[PDB]
Amino acid sequence: GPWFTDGELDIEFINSLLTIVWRFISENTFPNGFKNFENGPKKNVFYAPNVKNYSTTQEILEFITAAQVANVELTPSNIRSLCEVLVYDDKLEKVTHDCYRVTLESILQMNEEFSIFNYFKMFPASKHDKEVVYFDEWTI
Amino acid sequence: SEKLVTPEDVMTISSLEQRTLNPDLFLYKELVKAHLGERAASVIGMLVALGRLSVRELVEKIDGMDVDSVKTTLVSLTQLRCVKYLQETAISGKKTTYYYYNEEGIHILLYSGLIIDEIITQMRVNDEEEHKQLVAEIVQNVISLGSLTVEDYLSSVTSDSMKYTISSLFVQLCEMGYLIQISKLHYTPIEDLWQFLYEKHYKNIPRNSPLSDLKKRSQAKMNAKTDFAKIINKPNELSQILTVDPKTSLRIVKPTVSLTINLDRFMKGRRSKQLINLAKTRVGSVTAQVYKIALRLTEQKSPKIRDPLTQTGLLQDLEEAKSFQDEAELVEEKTPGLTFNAIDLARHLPAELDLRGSLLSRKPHSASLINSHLKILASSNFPFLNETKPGVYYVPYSKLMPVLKSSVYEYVIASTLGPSAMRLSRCIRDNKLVSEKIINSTALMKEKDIRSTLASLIRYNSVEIQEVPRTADRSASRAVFLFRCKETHSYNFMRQNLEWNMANLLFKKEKLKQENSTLLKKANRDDVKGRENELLLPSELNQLKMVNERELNVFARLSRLLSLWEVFQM
Amino acid sequence: TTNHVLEVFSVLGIEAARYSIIREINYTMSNHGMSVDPRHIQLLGDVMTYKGEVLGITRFGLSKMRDSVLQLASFEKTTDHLFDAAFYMKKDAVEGVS
Amino acid sequence: IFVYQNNITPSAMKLVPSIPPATIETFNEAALVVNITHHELVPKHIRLSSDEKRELLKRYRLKESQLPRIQRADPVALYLGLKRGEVVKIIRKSETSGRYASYRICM
Amino acid sequence: NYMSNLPFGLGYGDVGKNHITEFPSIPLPINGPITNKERSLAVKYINFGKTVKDGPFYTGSMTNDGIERYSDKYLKKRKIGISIDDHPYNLNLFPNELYNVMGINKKKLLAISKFNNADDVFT
RNA sequence: GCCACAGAG
DNA sequence: ATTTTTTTGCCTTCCGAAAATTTTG
DNA sequence: CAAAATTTTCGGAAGGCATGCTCTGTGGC
Ligand SMILES: CCC[C@@H](C)[C@H]1CC[C@H]2[C@@H]3[C@H](O)C[C@@H]4C[C@H](O)CC[C@]4(C)[C@H]3C[C@H](O)[C@]12C
Repeated sequence: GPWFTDGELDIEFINSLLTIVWRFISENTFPNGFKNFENGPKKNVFYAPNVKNYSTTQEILEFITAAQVANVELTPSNIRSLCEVLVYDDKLEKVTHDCYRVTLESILQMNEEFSIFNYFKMFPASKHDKEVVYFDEWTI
Repeated sequence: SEKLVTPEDVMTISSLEQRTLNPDLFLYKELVKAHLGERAASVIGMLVALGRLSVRELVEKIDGMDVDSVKTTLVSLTQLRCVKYLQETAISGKKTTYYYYNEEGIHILLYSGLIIDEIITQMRVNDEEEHKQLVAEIVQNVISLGSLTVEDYLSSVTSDSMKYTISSLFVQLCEMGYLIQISKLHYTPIEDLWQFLYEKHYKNIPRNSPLSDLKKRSQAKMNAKTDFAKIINKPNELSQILTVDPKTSLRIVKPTVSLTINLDRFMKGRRSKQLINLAKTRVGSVTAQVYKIALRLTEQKSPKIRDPLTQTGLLQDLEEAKSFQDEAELVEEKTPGLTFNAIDLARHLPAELDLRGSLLSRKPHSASLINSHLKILASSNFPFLNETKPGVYYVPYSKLMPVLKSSVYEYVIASTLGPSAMRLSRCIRDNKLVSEKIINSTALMKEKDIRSTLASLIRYNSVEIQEVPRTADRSASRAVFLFRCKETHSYNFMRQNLEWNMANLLFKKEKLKQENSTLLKKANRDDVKGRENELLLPSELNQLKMVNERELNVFARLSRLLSLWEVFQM
Repeated sequence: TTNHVLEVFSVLGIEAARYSIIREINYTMSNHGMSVDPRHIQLLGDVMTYKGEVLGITRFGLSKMRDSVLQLASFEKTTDHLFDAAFYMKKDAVEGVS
Repeated sequence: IFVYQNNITPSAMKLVPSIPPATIETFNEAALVVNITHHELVPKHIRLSSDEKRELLKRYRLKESQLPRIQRADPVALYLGLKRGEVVKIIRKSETSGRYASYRICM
Repeated sequence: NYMSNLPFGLGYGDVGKNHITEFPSIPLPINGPITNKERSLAVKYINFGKTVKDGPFYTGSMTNDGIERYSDKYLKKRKIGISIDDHPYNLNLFPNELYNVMGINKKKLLAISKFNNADDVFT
């Protein structure tokens, strides 16, 4: 693939390409896109279950060919592999072979009661606090 | 601490002495010592450490406590349902009572305020202050006294209308499953009960049967299984509420029955809350409200968190394991009170909920929109709902709880060790056994990042190294190391880690209260309460404020751990 | 009869094994004219045959006859005995001479 | 008392403690051709009752774990059918003194 | 020499120290600020613990001078404590060997603590 | 200091 | 990068392999 | 009845110990 730069990976190229593919899929899988989530949590809307909100591999390949930001030709295996990297990050999900759809958690990650899933909304504890809980403790 | 830290400081400011304790023993002893006294803590600790013990063995194993003190603290523990017992007679005719420890009472002590808040929330009495306060006080009295009778509770109330409202609230608690009838079932162990039933139904089969030994064992265990199910399902049949119309034709629970808190129903509610929180991150917010209404409607008749037959040691047969799986899958679906439709959910939606514009079809509590929400719930990647027939839905717990466990565990890893750790863990879990090169090819990030991240993941049993030796002696240089992800080891280790964290937090809080005991005793007086700013020094006031804030933060962090620990109890 | 002692122990019991030990040791001493008083031989036989079986005067016999740790460690296989005592957490009452 | 002829399977040796109040003793016909208690090497074993055992323990002022032990499955113990905790008095004949009494406890 | 060869990634100036920290550095996200619902939940914990601690079932830890003065008269008694054997036990829930430490045929009163909606915790 | 042999009764 | 040994006996524990026995179909 | 699981028996190898108890010298690393 084109990711091999001087014998190793080029992580900046990976991040930019994954961001633009996730951007495209999120535009397709939602009615109005991120602006639909921009105004507030309650005014947002979602597609009906019969709507084909999933994005296939060919549409993604055509979009990344038209964008010409990679500057290198892309095989469908390569775009499939990087979308597999995306679903490994739990940014999107696969509902059918060669079919993907952005999850809502990755949408909320960009921008009440405690839950583990919205951990980014939680603030770090103040210093000089004795009763603070560490995951690394009991095994250090 | 950039400078050198002496072992004095390591021992006195860190938790090194608490890292050598078993998390179960540490948590149970800390909870019992916090709520009950030190003698009960010693008894519970010895019961956890040595297993089952008689009263004589508890006397001879604990120094400084005689038979009267042991019996008194055993009575105190038994009233709060913290100790199970079994009275057995040997062949020689001697009768011995062996006392166990049961996690039910300790979890009741651990979940107490969460239980009270759940009772307050789940019967929509938040609008009415009198009903809310009465429900809170009766639940607190039930938990603090372990089990109580309605007649004894009402003997302390003099107003007739107040007595009627208390009886009505007790009936309302009983009908929705939160208060049940206590019995010797809740004090007898599950393993001993199944052993007794199996032995009885094995000796019931007469001699000289034509059928073989395996068939005899299977028949005896099937009869014991149905008898065990009938025995366990006894307190859920509302036999203690059947006393109707003594006068003026109202339904009241009997004044000669002992009611107690039901932990299984509370854990069902906690499971429903966890599933709601999981669904909030996949399918919308209005869809989450519909899922919440559907789960709260079918919460009481949902299957139990842990099937007790799995705790009888019967899982040593593969056929029994798959039979348990099949029975759970059948009972999650064909229970009459579990299936629901859009019309059933339409009668329980709140007035503020609209559903009108939440759906866009193409690129007033209507049944079609509710059905669309249930469809997008059932069509999501996570199996939130399954459709036996078009238009009817049920919650597939046996196929949803592993997904909830995996998601919670993965997001704990993502929040602690970083998102790259979550990516590596999911890459290893996707394709089961992989090498480093295959990881680098499938997961596009740097090889040294792969190695450091998996080395970090190894320490918490997240990733297990499979060594493939290529020589006669398994040298590390000549061998090749693959990586696999084992779910059970990781879940067990994370459960133990969170349990130890809860125990350490409780220990820290107890130490702080013990070292500020003088100020806390001065402040916790009837006259001083409500007049703290006048009868106390400003330094004492600041110390009291700091101590109370620290205690509040401790209990909030304990609640947040409990929201993160019960998932691995499922 | 048999000069072999464990054979007599298996056939006739421990109490005949004790006579076999005493008689065989006495015969061996008397052939060379050493003239030892047989009360010492009786004591040796009783020590070999007081735990219900013929143990034998060896490190495996002492591992079963003596429950002390320091006595067995000072005799033979010190490391194994000390590590076994540490692992099994046995309590050594200081009553022995060693 | 069960007397088999050639051999007994190991699966039946673990089935003998099946009855709680009763006990089963298995013997071999080859092992019963000659009596072992009539051998000149084997002295006189006499099992003691509970009262006699208590009297012995009171006379020597000791707990039952401090007595010399005799195993079960020992040939003489199998012959007399000693159970666990029973004390047998043994009449030894030594040429030095004459007849003297020793005691053993079944274990 | 056993102290010469190094792995390819490492360098000579990076090894030889072995300073493994004893204090953890990976916190869980539960350490955020408290909220109103969490504060009510925490004071519910505190009130329940106070109720159990002062209840009849405590079994505590394992200047009353002998001299008598006139000031001993007109002195209030501390508090008439409810003991272990002053509770209406359901005898079917207990083993028979624990009966003699309970009150089989003595005075029984059921101590009831009323829930306090107001927050007793001072800030 | 560690090994190595050499002797004495 | 061809290639000696340099006492003799006794003892327990382990660990596949094969045999013996029971247990499922 | 014979296929499959469980248990026992039987070897060869792998470990370990012993190969006195004290005492007096030298020679080389
Ligand atoms: C080819 C030589 C085999 C030989 C070394 C085997 C075969 C016969 C075996 C003896 C018999 O089993 C009878 C006795 C059984 C006791 O338990 C231990 C001692 C005992 C005398 C045995 C010792 C040893 O085991 C023998 C002699």
